Amino acid sequence: ISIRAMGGRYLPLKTGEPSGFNPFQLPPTHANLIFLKQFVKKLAAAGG
Amino acid sequence: DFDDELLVLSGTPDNAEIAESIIAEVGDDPAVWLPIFLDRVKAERS
Repeated sequence: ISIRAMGGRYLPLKTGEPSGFNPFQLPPTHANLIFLKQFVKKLAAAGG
Repeated sequence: DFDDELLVLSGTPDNAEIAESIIAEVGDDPAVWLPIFLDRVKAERS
């Protein structure tokens, strides 16, 4: 309620509804590639 | 700043797994490949 009152985006993340943000359109610079490689290496956890 | 030697001395499997890559590409001599290892460190540091 407050964050809406201060006139900014508030994302009400909840289960069952689409996330709304994803890294698909990330910039392709080598540092950003480093980050995205790190993320997918961290997202992978179901792989023991 | 001593960080240029901290990221060398400090233990990090992540940093080591790219140090190994850069040594594999150029394994001439530690006196020689040290500047380029620091270069790739500066390349990942952002």
